[PDB]
Amino acid sequence: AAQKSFRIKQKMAKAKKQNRPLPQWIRLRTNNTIRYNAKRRNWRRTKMNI
Amino acid sequence: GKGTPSFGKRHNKSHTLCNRCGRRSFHVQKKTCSSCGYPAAKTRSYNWGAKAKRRHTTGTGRMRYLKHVSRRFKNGFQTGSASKA
Amino acid sequence: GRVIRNQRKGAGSIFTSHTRLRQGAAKLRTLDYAERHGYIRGIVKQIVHDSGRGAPLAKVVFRDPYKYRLREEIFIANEGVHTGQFIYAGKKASLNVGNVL
Amino acid sequence: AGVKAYELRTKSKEQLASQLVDLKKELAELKVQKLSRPSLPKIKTVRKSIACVLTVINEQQREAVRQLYKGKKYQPKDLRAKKTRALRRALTKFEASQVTEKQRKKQIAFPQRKYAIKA
Amino acid sequence: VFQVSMKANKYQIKKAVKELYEVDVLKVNTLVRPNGTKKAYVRLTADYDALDIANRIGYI
RNA sequence: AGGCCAGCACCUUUGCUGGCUCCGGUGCGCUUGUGACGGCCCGUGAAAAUCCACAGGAAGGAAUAGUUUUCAUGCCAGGUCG
RNA sequence: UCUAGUGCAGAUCUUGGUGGUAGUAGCAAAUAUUCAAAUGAGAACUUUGAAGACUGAAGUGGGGAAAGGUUCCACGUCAACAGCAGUUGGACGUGGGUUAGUCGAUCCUAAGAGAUGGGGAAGCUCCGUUUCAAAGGCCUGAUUUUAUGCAGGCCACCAUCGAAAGGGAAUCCGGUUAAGAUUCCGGAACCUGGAUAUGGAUUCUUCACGGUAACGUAACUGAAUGUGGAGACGUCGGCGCGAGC
RNA sequence: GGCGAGAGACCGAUAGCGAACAAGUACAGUGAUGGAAAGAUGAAAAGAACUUUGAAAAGAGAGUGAAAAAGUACGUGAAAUU
RNA sequence: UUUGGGGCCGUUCCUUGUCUAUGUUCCUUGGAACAGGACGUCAUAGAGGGUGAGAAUCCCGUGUGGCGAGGAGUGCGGUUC
RNA sequence: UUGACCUCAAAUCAGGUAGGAGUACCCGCUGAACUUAAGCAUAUCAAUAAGCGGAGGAAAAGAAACCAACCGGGAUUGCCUU
RNA sequence: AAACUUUCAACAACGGAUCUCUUGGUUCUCGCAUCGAUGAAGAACGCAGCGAAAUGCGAUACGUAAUGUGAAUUGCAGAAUUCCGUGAAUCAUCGAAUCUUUGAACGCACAUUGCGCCCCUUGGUAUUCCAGGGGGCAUGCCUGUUUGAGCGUCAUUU
Repeated sequence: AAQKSFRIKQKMAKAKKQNRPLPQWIRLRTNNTIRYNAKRRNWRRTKMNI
Repeated sequence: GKGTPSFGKRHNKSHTLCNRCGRRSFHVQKKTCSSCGYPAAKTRSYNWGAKAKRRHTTGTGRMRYLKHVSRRFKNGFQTGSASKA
Repeated sequence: GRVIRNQRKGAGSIFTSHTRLRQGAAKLRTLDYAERHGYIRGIVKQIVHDSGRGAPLAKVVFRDPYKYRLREEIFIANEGVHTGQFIYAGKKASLNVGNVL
Repeated sequence: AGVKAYELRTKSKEQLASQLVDLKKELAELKVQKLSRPSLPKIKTVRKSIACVLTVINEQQREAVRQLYKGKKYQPKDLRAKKTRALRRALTKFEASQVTEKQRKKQIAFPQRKYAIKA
Repeated sequence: VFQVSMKANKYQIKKAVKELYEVDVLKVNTLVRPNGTKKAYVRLTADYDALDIANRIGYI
């Protein structure tokens, strides 16, 4: 909520920095087996449980 | 209305995060984690919770010191430094 | 079969007494030296209602003989006692109502 | 490019502090140049040079303190031997080679003679 | 407007600015950017000019 | 300041200039706060921090100079997290 | 020749996949939409304008707590989602954004939880929270080898946690942004803590005067200790008064 | 179990450790706990220049390649079903 | 009748570096020859892996011995006080 | 009076030490039931699982308050066997 | 007769079996004994010129130093003096260091990035107030030191 705690805000910031796609140069590298991100997280679908 | 509307009434966290395990198991009104046993000294484990041990045991982390322990035993726990042959 | 009400009543999480508004425990003055060799005067300052208790209480006030101090006590009021009333406690005290002979 | 630990070791303490502050100012300049620019690795060279400088300084101080506490017991708990808890809590070869004079006599008088068996 | 360690406070920021930039600073308002960082709005006296010292630093 | 209006200006940053901004009345009205009373109780309706005052009289001090900073004024700072 | 995890139609078998049903049931609560223009490849639904209607202040309004986490705002943008559509979107992509001495937390304690001392328990741990305990720190200084001892003196509660709705030190107007503001800008105030100088006041009757009195004042010594008040308080009724409407 | 080495009449991606892959992962649940799926282009990206239709996606040509009957919906490519 | 302690060089153990032979000759097919064929070499090395398809002989290695480096160390062989 | 002793205490006194983890094996405590008995209560499952305490590279044990009854043997553990 | 239904085949589809592979698993054997208050196992948050994760790492942050090899890393960009050399490198090895906040977690606490005490030092005209920096304060127990307490108790005083 608005009146929140710093731990919550810390985890939220980390989540926000996670919530974005792959880099395409990583898609370009050698021996690469990654096509997409699968740790992707959207507030509508799944909650953090914190 | 034991189901749906009561789930609507459901909004106050019984559990929150713990500072020893980080799992959201810290019962606030008891002041205990349901997974690590905080604020107890020991770590909570059971030999019926074999999977739990396997999940929370040694090697699932960085082992910031313990890998180097075996390297150092190999080299015999040596002090000092090299000599520039 | 279950454990029944009269047996749950002894652990008493909910059966404990509701002890908020109670002004204190209504005990007599302690039996030190003045009471057991002479007498001592205090004053009923205020009668009040104790919660859970049908008998009122009387905030009496004494003096400490050992220090400049005003140890206040709580007495259960008898019929006739009133405010501003001198209470004599002790052995050679006089036999009137409110005294602690 | 960058810096070199051996010539730093030749240099002195205050020289190293001046080198350090110079590098730090340069790194701040580089970070503003970085927000202006797309890419900059010179900042990484700077990072590792600062790290080596601080390392050298630490080693100089620790060596000073070692040769200060030299040849006496009760040196501190970061200049002592790290080996392991159990080995530190273990006996010494002295304390383990200690014997009763009784067993010393029995040894000296009757030790395991080296014999052989053909004739 | 600066980006700042989470371990820092306004006294530290004020002194650090006075040192690094040879200015005097009126007041300091800080917040935590939800990317996890700290941000500082730092107001000087009317003597100095923030534009001057910023295009001195080399950003603008 | 803000609000209501009028006028004159311009690719334009755009404004610029003027006036008015007043005096009242009522009420079982609505909401709310409050004051003094009344009624109810085998129900009489938290605590602590904190603050103040008073009793008391340890002590400390004036004269070519002292005493006071609960009067006024003046100076500095006021963190952490949201 | 040897050796087996050796041959499936079934086990309401397991896993995965696929069908007919079937372009079917159905997409029907919440009074209701229409005309034109613009954009765009494309408009029943996007945007604007015009009209008609609704919620009708116990509202489909405006702000918040819990919770949620960046959905907020903008630019681009429609492969998937928005059970039709889609040029739009709480979607996709890239960024930006939350400024406090005065608002809260922090402090206080409530119900209560919970160490210590001690006692039980094979033991994890249990009881208990002032207890059968040697349970501490507060002030003036005194010296001027000198920092802080010694001189004294004082007191004995005797952890800690526990409320973002209880108690509680103190901030208001106007303006401002794409999105923030009792926080930022301008202006005008207050409080706490700590320093300190002048003025003022008072005094040779050494620590103020006036008032019958209620009591008044710009101030106008006062330690230890102790007493008292505020904090500190239900509910309903009608009456009065005030503010806003 | 830990660390390091070697081997097999073992399993060969619905098998074998739950995990041959960013697996104790995503994900669910208040929580204890639960707990997946998912390997293969080609020797080499040479991953399709250029033209044309289309709003575009894509198509048809072209071309690479030994092979596009290898086009990241990629080895082969069964059946059900179409 | 019999005795102790230190040094050194070796040796032992551990860790570990490096050196240690032999065809890429001809023909056919194929995108590529590691395939087929002919001719040869080494072998105390034909174990395994790799490289454009079954590679002893192209590469790393294997086998054989060698030459070192740093540690443990009294297990003992010689020497020295 | 001054100085010892005994016992009990305090110091952010000098130095150290234990705590927790992992736990395959090891030493101990504690302690079931499903089950089998064609039922079931003793019994069996089992002096087991779970729980708790404590170690090492092995642990534990161990130089006989032993076995034996022989023409006597001779710490301990373990394998074959009994 | 078409259409439709069904059947068979060819080609195309859905789908992912079969075949062939394999940095994995499993089982057997051999060998060694090495966590932690000198702060572990684990957790949280954070660090790259351009990364979300994995792996690595800790404000010296995909790493520093030291040693050895001996000129690469690679998706892009950049860098070159770093190439007949105290020297490339996501190299190997690793004996010196750093080691955020936590955690047996140890100043008191904790759903608070909360609240203190001491020492040294700096600034603010300051032993006291404020802030900054550096260093510190857990408990139980052992041995020892110092200061003690108690008619528990001894002697010796005049």
